[PDB]
Amino acid sequence: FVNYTFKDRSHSGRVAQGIMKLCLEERLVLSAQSCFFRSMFQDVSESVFQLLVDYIYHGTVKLRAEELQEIYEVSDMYQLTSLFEECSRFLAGNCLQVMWLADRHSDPELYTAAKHCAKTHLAQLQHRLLTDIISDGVQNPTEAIEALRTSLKEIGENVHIYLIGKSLAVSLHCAESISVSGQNSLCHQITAACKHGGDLYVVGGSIPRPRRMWKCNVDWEWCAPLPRDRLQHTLVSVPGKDAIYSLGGKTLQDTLSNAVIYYRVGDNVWTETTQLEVAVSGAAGANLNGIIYLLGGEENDLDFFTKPSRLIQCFDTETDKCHVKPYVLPFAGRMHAAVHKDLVFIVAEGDSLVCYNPLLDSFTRLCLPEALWKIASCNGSIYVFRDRYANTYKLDPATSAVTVTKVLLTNLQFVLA
Amino acid sequence: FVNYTFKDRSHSGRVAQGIMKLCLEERLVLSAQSCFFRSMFQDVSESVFQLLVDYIYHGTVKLRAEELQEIYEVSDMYQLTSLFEECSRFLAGNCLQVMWLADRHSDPELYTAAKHCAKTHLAQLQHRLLTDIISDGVQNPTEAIEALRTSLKEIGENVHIYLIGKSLAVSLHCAESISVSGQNSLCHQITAACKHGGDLYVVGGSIPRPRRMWKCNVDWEWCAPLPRDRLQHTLVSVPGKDAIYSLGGKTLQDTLSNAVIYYRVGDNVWTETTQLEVAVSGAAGANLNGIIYLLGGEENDLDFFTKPSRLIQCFDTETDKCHVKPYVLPFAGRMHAAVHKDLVFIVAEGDSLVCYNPLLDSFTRLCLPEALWKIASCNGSIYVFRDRYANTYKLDPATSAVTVTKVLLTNLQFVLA
Amino acid sequence: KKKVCYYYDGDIGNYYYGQGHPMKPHRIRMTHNLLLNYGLYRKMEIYRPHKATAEEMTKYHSDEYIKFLRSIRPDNMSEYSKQMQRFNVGEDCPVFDGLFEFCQLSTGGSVAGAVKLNRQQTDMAVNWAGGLHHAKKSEASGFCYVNDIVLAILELLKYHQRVLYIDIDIHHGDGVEEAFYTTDRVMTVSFHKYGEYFPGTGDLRDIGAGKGKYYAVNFPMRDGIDDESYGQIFKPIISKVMEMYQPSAVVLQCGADSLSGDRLGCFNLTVKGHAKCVEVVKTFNLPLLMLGGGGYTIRNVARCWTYETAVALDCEIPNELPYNDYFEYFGPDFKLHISPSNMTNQNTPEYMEKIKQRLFENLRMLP
Amino acid sequence: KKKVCYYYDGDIGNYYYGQGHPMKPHRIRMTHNLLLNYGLYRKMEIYRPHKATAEEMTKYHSDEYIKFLRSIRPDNMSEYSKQMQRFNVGEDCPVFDGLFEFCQLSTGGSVAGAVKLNRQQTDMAVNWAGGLHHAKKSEASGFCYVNDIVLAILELLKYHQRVLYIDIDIHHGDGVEEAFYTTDRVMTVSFHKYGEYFPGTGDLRDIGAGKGKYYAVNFPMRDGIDDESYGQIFKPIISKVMEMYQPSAVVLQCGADSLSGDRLGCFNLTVKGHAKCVEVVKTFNLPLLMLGGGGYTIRNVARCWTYETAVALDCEIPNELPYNDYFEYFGPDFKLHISPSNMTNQNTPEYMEKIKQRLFENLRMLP
Ligand SMILES: [Zn+2]
Ligand SMILES: [Zn+2]
Repeated sequence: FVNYTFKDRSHSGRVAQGIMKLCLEERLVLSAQSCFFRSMFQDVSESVFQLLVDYIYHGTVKLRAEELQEIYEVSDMYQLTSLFEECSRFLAGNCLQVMWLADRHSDPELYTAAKHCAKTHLAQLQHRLLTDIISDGVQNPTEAIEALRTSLKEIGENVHIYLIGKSLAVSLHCAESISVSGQNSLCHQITAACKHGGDLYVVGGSIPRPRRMWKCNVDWEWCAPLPRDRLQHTLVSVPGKDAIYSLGGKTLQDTLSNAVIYYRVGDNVWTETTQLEVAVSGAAGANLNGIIYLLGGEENDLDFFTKPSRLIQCFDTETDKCHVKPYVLPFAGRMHAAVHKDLVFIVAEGDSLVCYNPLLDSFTRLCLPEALWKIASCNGSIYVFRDRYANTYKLDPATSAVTVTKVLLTNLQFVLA
Repeated sequence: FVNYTFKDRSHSGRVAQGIMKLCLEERLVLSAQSCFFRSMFQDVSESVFQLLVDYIYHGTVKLRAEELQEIYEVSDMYQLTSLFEECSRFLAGNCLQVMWLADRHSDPELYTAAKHCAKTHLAQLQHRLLTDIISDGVQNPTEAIEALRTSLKEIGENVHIYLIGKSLAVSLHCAESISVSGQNSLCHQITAACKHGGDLYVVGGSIPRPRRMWKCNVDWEWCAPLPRDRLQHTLVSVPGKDAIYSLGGKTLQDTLSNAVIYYRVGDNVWTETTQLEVAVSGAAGANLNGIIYLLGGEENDLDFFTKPSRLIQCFDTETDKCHVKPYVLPFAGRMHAAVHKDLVFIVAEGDSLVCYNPLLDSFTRLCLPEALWKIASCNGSIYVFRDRYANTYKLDPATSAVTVTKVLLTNLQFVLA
Repeated sequence: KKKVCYYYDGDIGNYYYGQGHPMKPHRIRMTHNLLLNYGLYRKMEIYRPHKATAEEMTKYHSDEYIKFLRSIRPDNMSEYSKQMQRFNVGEDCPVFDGLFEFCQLSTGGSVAGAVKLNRQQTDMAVNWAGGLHHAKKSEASGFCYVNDIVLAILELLKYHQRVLYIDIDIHHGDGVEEAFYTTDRVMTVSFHKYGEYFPGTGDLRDIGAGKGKYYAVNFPMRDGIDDESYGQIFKPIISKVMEMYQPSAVVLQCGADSLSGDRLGCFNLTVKGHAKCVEVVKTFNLPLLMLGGGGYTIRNVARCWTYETAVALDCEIPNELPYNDYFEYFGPDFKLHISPSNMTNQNTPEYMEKIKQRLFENLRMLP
Repeated sequence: KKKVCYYYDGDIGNYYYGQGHPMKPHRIRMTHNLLLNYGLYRKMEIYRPHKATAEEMTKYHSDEYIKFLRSIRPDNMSEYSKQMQRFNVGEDCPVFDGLFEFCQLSTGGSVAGAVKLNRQQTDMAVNWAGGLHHAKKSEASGFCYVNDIVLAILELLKYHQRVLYIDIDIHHGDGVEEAFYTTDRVMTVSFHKYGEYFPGTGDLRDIGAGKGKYYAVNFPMRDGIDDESYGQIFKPIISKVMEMYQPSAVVLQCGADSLSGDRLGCFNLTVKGHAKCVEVVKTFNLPLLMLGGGGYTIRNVARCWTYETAVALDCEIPNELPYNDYFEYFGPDFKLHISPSNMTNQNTPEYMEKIKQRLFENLRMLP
């Protein structure tokens, strides 16, 4: 009745909407977003500057594939806005040029993605950037160098993609086509699997105690069990923190779970962490920049049963906090995901595929060849596999053209990254 | 990889912060908040205009009691912003003047609050406004009229405040001091009570089946039972929708509940509705403009027990949706609340009292006379009561002065509005 | 035709539960007159439940518990104040005058009615004073002390192999289910409101354990189920259960607290709808024990039980109530039927259909 | 001194569970040698568990279940494929060669050890082949078929009035608790990890029912409890339980799956900490049956059980392991003790203190 502080949470919204309306229908707007304009208040084209001003005032940015270049350059010269971060992440055959672009514009995120691509395809493309490629690793390093010596490394032939079929797991190898180099059988049922750093981790065993975990790569190396018994729990790998996460899951009492646990390869321990806002089961996991996105699955319904979920949950690993997105997925039900650049290529139902960028709120769709697909991303390629044995296809993101690319498994249970 | 929409949720925040910084440290800002400034781009004072511009650019508004007048007038003439709504709600001896102010500025919310105050205190203060007071109701209507005839109504003597003590409930009557006119005993244990529209509703009975509900005013009129068995469930009255809500509660299985149900006086039925985000027990309820605020109580902890909760939950009755506030209460534990104007005077622990305005995010504190208080609001007065038998005090919101004002009950279980 | 047996003693009406008591046993007498006034009494056979001996109660209950209940009178609550916490008697279900005499008759109709029912004496036995199901082996739960249903079922198992127990009520029947949770001799189909309700038990997943693993059927429901939904879920479920189980003697516990307007319950069943269930069970033509439980709103309960008696007699009763002893309670309407309230039915057809499919699936594992 | 009895047969080591089997019974033989190599064998009395008759198993189990288990051989799984679903045998706990012969010995040590323990023959009986607690009355749960613990407890009740059962393990003991959930003759204190764990039972509120209402103590725990916390929660709780209960013969089920580094469990107990509990129970000087359950990481389990045998003998054993038959498994360390892992203890002192207060409160209602 005498003293109180009044904080209007809608002040920013009102002022932004009003500035948008008056400016569009008729220096502060730009200076409030870009430091360089603030300092000043040719390089960019009129068409690109149109989208630049649209982002300055309205913040509505759509891209076509042919403008990323400028959408990078200008967005790193005119401003340090989130536009630059999004365009650079989106940019993350063309590796040799993007290396130079990232080096010249000092981007420590595009540079590593480009070095990865260049090193993986060094054989197919055979100064300081060359040393960085060699130091990172590699498959003809010495031949490429001839075409100093101590600035070289080798990792043999790491498996590009794994896949569990029917019970043996095949270590598929990608050569720039597909190859089958490696094979090992398992005597255990696999509830979940994850590929950490070129190694296969598999969690399962009997259904009432599905905790046994193995590192089969002499195979059958036993690892620390999880303290929970959950089925269809999402298993994700985060080499950034060297941790393997197990989110969600369905308990043996037909009850959904919201618990989250994480493993440590170096310490060989499992540690519990923050719980999920909404319990889900069978959701597809996607690790983007350390943040785990849990997509789809099943959610509680009718107080006793489960319905196909269409929620998106976000687990921030750095802060260890969970929150549910305010928007909804295009579809619901059994789902498969695969991380590519800053996107998740999510596949569900039939002839359905959505490219989802979780930092933002939009889902795109690409036409399939109109045949239960399972997707898997590679160093720079997307491979779609049919649940039942063409058995494999290659998806070109730019043209959406499915091109048929050795399969010895009747069934396809898991297709790891 | 080809097409997606980029929506930056931080565009508004960035632009607002930048405009604030550049403007303060050095027309669009005002025009984006006020239509009248937009139209134009003496009445107000320089001191008031300082807070006006602070609201225009920064949105930081604190008031001292002596400026509401201008904070009303200007905020209704210069703009239709949320400032006018807040000042009018805050304004909602002085009734005869606020009536004229609301009439002249066409406020259909301040006007009814002022008519309520004027009608309640018509005896103590003995053209069209007079007819509105008479039509609303009243205790000497005819005497005041003499000091047309068909434009009058009477409601006898409605009970201002009820209170359950020790088991009989006393119908305390406020006369402009306290009076004791009315008394009725109960044979039942009272889990909760909600004096609704001048009538007493009590829910309880045996603890395993605490559903029995009574309308004792010949007393003991039976009402529709609730379909849930919960203890310390928050009972709230909403005459706006003519509905009595029962939120939260603790089950007989020592488990907290997040279910919400509501009664209908006209239809005499109980209907379930949306659940609460976080289950709480013993939380204090406050109905503000139809939105129910659940404050404090107990929350789950250690997977088996309960800890003093300090959360604020919001149940929007019009949309029937629940959400938890992003901020925290000053204290935690057993709590009591009482709605006054647009504020909630929340009392807990000892020598602690907070005036919390749920539309915003700020809590104030008033010093108590330094003695388990229970608060109760009247037409224009705040009465604090001691849990054990001075037994009653009157709180002046402006001066925070506790002034001692008939009590025949050793104990004080409930103090309804 | 269908021989019917009635059990009733007048004195049961003098067992005052206490001030502010939801449970009012005297309601049954306000029912008995509606049998006489309508004339159903002549066509029927009427008896009174005789005293149930302490030993008889010591068939499912413990000796100590029954001794405690028998030895507690209202004057001497002080001596047994310590034992009033071990047996949950005194607060939620307070002790009153002649409590043991009350259970001498509330239970006396179930065992002595099942005696005639199991033998070749009747196809339908009636006892509106019984219907007490919440009592535990050595504890008083709800408003029950001696579980007449469990005693009657045990007394029935002597003459029959498989016994189906149908619980038409709004409360889950805890005593009967736990008494027969781990046995295949008795399947207990219970139609009840589930959630944060009194019993706390009766989950859809509480399908049984041990040898009686698939011999415990529960149909959870929300508040306000209409007549049509209840009937359409009752007929097929019961038919499927009997087809898969082959019951020999079914025990129907009808609880008038399921009617619309009850002073404790929240269901929306009418008198016609409540009699639809008993007629449905009659279609199968098996021995039918009839226990009348709940019964809190004394007018609706009296009308419902008299109508159920009429259905048991396969007779016709006019809607216009004849001026009775308690007509003042019946009010201006004078009607024998009660119009359903305007409350919403929370049981959507998808929910009902899904639970029915789960129950059918669980029934498919019946050996 | 303290007479100790040992039970072991060599052939138990040939019961191969199956490819990829967490449970490896042969681990006990890798333990037996550590008793002989250390020399504990001479100071001790060593026996072998004799065959457990089918009738003997039909004391807590059903006749049909034991007949099914006895009549299923690996060649003829086809004939009994239908019954493999009613009894939960074949998938999670697959059938293998000589399964019944395996239970002839896993159970043969508990009943025949309790025979000596109840009589005036020993103060401590040991059986590392037993410790099977998840088996149900008529179902195989976990990795158990015949519940040796429940048979031993029943065989003990003949000579003793009150029997305390302590479950030192990471899994809640379902069979024992449900076998004695509704009786006051046996209190089952179970220290176990609770949550979304295998058994699914053992809630803090599962304190009992019926006559044994306050005779079921459970101490839920999270993953990674240290030695100090486990000991500081074990000694006072057990002391208070015995003071309020006066046990006559205690049954300690030690599960080496509670050790740090086990291939299934997630506790952080060391060998010293695990022997601290057995020594604590020894301080009270009551008959102590010792059932060795779990035991999945065969090295840690072998070392722990040999150390527990040493504690039972009140002897000293050097840390440096002598070159044994399976030294290659023990690896370069050669140490008899295992260093605890670096995992976090989720059991904060406030949580532990609160649960201890709840357990004390529940114990105060003991008649
Ligand atoms: Zn009932
Ligand atoms: Zn174990």
